[PDB]
Amino acid sequence: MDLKTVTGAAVELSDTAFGREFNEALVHQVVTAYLAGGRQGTRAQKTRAEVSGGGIKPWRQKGTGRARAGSIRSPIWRGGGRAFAAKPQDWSQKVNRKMYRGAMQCILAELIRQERLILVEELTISAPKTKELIAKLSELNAPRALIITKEVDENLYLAARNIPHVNVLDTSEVDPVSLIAFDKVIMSVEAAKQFEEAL
Amino acid sequence: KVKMKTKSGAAKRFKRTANGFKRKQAFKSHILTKKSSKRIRQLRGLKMVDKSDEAAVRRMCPYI
Amino acid sequence: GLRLNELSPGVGAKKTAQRRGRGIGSGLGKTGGRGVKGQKSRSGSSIRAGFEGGQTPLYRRLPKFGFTSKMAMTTAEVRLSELNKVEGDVISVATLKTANIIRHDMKRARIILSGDVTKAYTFQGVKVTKGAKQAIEAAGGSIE
Amino acid sequence: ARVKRGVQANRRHKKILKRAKGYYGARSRVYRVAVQAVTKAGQYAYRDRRNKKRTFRRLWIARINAGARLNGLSYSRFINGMKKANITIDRRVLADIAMHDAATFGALVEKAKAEL
RNA sequence: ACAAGAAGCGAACGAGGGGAAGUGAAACAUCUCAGUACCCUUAGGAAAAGACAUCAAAUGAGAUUCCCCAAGUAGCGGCGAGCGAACGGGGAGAAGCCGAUUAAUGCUAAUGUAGAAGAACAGCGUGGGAAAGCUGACCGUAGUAGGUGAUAGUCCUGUAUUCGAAACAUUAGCGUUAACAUAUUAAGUAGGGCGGGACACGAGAAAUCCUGUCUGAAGAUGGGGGGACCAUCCUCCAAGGCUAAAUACUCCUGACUGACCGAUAGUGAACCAGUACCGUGAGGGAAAGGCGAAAAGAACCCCUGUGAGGGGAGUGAAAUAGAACCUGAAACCGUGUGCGUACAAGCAGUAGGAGCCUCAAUUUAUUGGGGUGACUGCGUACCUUUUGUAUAAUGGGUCAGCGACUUAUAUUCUGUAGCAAGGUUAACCGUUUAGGGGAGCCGUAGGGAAACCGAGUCUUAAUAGGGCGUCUAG
Repeated sequence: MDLKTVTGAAVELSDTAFGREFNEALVHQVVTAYLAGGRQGTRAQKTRAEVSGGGIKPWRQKGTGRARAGSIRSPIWRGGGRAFAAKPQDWSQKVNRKMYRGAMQCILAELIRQERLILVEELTISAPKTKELIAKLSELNAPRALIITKEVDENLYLAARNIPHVNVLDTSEVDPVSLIAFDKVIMSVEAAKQFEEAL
Repeated sequence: KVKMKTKSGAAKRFKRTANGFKRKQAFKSHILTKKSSKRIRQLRGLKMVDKSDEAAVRRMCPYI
Repeated sequence: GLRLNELSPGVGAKKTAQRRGRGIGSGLGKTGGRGVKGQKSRSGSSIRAGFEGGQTPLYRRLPKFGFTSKMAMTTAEVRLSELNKVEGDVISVATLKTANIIRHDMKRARIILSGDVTKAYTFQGVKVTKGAKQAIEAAGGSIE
Repeated sequence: ARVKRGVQANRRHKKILKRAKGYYGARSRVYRVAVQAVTKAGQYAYRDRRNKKRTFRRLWIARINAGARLNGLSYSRFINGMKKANITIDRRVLADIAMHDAATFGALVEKAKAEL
């Protein structure tokens, strides 16, 4: 509802997007589906057909006193194919549109509840300097945080591009994992309004 | 993509109802002179597939 | 969420998959629940929908009946409770299509008495049942 | 995610062989023979855990029978005498008195002998 | 008798000429497998197709190709096993022409093929060695790179960033040159008979396309199609040739990535591998990685045959790290110590149990831990398969390593979560897990073969009777 930015100005955010509830089962599924979408799933193994050679019967079925065999590339043999060899596969799941929206509402609401959201009027850097933003985070009491602004600056990107546990994102490229991984979130008032409308 | 195939001949003999399937009765195609007129009358029309047999009909016709 | 550590699936959501042939204690050792020597215990076994072991299957002791009508596949039935998705007051075939009530390839539509309307409508080229007709005009609607 | 089972198999097989120490020949060296020796030992132990209770009562009764017969009656008449005198002393304690304190067992037989 | 080409080889993808069988149908011949494998011909960066003698039947649309739906529907089918559309909707890409050809040459522009610079750390303690510990600094458009004697943004190579080309390919624009091509509306053609083939469509009521054989028009007052066929209506003009993109693929070149492997794995091949080896041949086809940070790879002495091998010395943090070299398991084989064992019959253990030996306490043989096991009782391995196995029924010499319910899609039920009489988008676009995209799907109504009607409906002459439905959660 009514939050206070760093300077002290009064900003009011909708409860439907910033004070909803914590649905852990809902948040877990959306977060874990995002992590499964990070996989590229590129691998394979050879089956019986795929391994080199092994087309002829190694010996006759009866008489030799050995276990019957049909190929030297059997999955029982050393160097043989893999029974159930792996192939490339897709790991991306479907999260329902309302499920993704609801999870982001739950995460942002929970971020406020544990005093991890920081509202600022604006966060701009005069020069593309890492030291300038490192100093601005210190006075903001967030040495490692996730900065969310509208129209991420072309020199604010360079300032944060070297700081270890610090990332600057557009509001339209914020993911559920980023809101949870980082210790704090510095959202501008303008960017908080975007989440108010988009959630 | 790869879809389950309907048994196209089992769909010509079973029709979906609200709570089950319906079907015609047998013994009505030919040699009908020797049958009493009760058989010709009660073998005519629809019955319901038995509870026993409608698991098979569900596997044969997955889309009706 | 709090953290990537304390994110739990909400007990009851996940169930452990069954692995066949992993020892005596697992309950599926040595057979996978397949039983003993038989056709259904073999590697490529299946139930074969439409097979009773040799007697003429049920779908072949009974006769084929009826024919498929092409008209039935282009005639959609419309319910009174679905009309809240229509934009405006006119209820026509083209208007039911833009409301996504009927398929775009449906030629004609029928309005039946299923729910109840909430506003006056004007039906031009759709057939209305006797029960639906009195419910339409009870809300101020008309049929033309 | 290939899983190599060598480490877990090694300590699993070692656990069985450690439990088979002192066995003769292959029963304490090779796992295939030691695993069914360890299982068979556990089966014997489970049955011998019931038989122990069964075997020590035979020992007590025989010791009591010797003690009663040394001075007076037999075991069958001794147990009847203790039962009629409402004496609850168990056969374990009686066999210990008979084998370790003959004066008390002599006095204990008399109480049973006067009761029949 | 003179000039210009071709030849052959080499991945996959295309087009075309031929074309199985195993299998499934619980047999098998129609059918399926499948126009697949294979053989053969031949091209290009793609190929093919492509502008209506096409659909449609709506208010009409407007070439070809590819994707999501339509839909496992309509159909085909020993109507079996199976096979399986199209119309139309949503997208990608859009283009129509009569040379949209090919090959050179010269300018213009941009790449590519070598490169260059590139910040910032010290002290102390431990340590063989510092990058790790403690204290205090610095750079950052450069902080999760690879190394360096252990783990480094500040030691090195690097990274962010800014840039070089004498020369020669490559891409694009303009101009020129020379090779080819440049139809003028289409007769052995459309249609027909016979036999086949292709159409999802197996002759079927079989339209349409192809053609081996035999024939054969009309020719804009005309002709093709609209799934037998006729009439009406609509649509379009074959028998001339072209046409980009969206689509298919990887012998390859670069950059980058991986809940891919890590030496029995991953390529057959991490190593002098298509090798050794086997085969007349086609062909088949292995095994095999690791000293150490640095060879500092052990000068010299001793035993031995100037041998092997070792012991010293030395090097090294380490030498049971010494070259068969990191770690060094098990099977298996020795040596030493303690106990038991040469009068006693068997799945070799188990429950008791004397004695002996050995450690720790304890005021000194009393317990506790460890080893052994005289003697007593009980006791016929395991797996598999069976009515039933110690079975003289199967399998296993042992150890180590590997070895068998998977994956993709469809569907049904259950749980859980979000929304909820609604739920949800797919392909795609997207500055790409967002956002858009509502085509479609499921639910919300059923009855009947169907027309049709609809909380009813079907059967019926019947308003009777009866069948199937009705009075929510997806």
